[PDB]
Amino acid sequence: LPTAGWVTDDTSGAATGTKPTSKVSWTGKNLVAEEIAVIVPVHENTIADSRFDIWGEVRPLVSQEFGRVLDEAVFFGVNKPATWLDPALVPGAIAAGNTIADGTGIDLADDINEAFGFVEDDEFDVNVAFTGRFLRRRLRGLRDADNAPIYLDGVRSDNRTAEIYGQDLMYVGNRSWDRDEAVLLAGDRSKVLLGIREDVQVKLLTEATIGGINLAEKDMVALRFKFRVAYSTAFSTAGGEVTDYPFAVITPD
Amino acid sequence: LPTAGWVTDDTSGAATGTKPTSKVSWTGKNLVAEEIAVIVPVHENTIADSR
Amino acid sequence: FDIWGEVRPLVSQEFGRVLDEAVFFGVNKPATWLDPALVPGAIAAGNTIADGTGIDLADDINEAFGFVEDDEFDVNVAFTGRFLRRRLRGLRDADNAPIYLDGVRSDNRTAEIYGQDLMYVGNRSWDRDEAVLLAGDRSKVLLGIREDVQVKLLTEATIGGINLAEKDMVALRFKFRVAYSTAFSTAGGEVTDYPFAVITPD
Amino acid sequence: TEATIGGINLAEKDMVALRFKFRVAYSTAFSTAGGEVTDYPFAVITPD
Amino acid sequence: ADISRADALALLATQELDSIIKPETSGSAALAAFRSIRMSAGTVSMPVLAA
Repeated sequence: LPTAGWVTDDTSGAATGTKPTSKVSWTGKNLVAEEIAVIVPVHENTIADSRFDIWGEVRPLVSQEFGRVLDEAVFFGVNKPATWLDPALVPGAIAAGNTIADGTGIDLADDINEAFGFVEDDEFDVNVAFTGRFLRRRLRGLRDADNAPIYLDGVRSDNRTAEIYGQDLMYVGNRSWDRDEAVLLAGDRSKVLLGIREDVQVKLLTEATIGGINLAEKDMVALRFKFRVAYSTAFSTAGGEVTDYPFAVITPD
Repeated sequence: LPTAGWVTDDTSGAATGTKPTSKVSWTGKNLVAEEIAVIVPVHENTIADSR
Repeated sequence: FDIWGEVRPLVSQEFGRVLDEAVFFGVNKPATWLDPALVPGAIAAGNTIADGTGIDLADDINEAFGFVEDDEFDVNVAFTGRFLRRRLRGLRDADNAPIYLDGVRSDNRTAEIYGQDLMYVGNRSWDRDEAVLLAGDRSKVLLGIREDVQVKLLTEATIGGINLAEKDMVALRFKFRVAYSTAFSTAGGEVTDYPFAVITPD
Repeated sequence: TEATIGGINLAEKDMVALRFKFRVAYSTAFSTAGGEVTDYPFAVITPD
Repeated sequence: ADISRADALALLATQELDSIIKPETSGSAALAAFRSIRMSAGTVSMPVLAA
């Protein structure tokens, strides 16, 4: 950001009479596409003798697996491509210090309030939150010191666990969510950018050599699946601290 | 469930350019029929005489 | 991109930041503005309480509004940074039930305390090491505008030893003339009576 | 047209190959009902 | 042997975002909250009741 100053108007000799110079500056960063792939080989006699269309069963499972591999590179850092220079959201929030351990507050809703607090204190707005389905039990269980519920409208007719502090929760179903790294991640969705370079392509392989083995010579076939995608954090910390971050995490107890 | 991975695209000699393999698998189990039964005997005069 | 179209909005923000940190916190306050800035003025007046003195922050805010009321002024305005939102959501009774929100599930409305609207200072001019909250009477502060923001394109001047025309450079010069004073009477009161109060950090 | 067969890259060598395949089953089909278990429907002359 | 990505590099396309990533701007709390007057003189003098 530019910097201004107070100036005097008494005499031409005074150094405080000189208007200060200031610059503005910018930097580049790159959103770089990287590829998720898998090959699923099978024997032609397995395809011939099955009463199901095997590829009809394999295609949805690989589509889910691509979603899981992408998620555990974006949220957690597990097999993140080295060309994606930004940290993953969870280790990035931890390195930024936007972190609190589960069970340091009075109750889970206290720890969620502190997590939302770190984002707000970094000048970002909370508008997304992520967790595993295990949190629904924790939220339904929130009670006062007399054992009356403070989250539900009493125990009989209510179980709605869609939100906390008016913020909707995304429950992650993919096996992507590592509860040993994070209980919950909260932040500003506007500050992350994905790129889609190429949608899912599938090819039937019948002659290729895969690993050690030639498919035609083995009487095998395979499906090759591939998808090209990019991730970056898209936020400026101009005028802030270099460690201001648009996300925060609750880490396990 | 299948396992996917990340691949590079710079060079034909790089091991990180090779797409991984994986498998799906299945198991079978049985649903087996079993029988509940009873016989209820009575005299035909009891059927005739009851209101 | 248009360079001046990016530079102009950032300079008018910076002018607002320089004025705020002079008026509220005193950081580079001109020596000719003889009134203290609002925060150090409230601390010097003794209209101050440390955060965590009372039961909770809503107890401390009740005492802060009380210093203004006992000085015969009216709370009309309150200022704070974005960090107060989690403090207000975090107000529980001793059974851990919420006293600020309508329960923890569906509510996050944090605009207001004791029916007084909060001004969240997002200009990055707020200093949370100096104040948690400042409250008081807005009517008892007076600004003067002497001259609105003037901007001139320079193409021939020498700036900081840079000869602009000889170097094929240009510059924008921005200038603004402003005055600040506290405009209140303490007749019948004590000489230390003051139209603002602060909560200092814990 | 493209496969590697027996150390032979077909597309590189400008070759082709025809892969022939046949799936067949063989199991005896005789019932020893009424006779002995050892009853077999074949006899074989062995060489001298 | 083959056309690598380094051999093709000069032919590769490029792309740019349409806009600059920056924080939201805001004005002074001072000029928002407090009343102001036009000064014509560079100093204004103000009478105050004192007792």
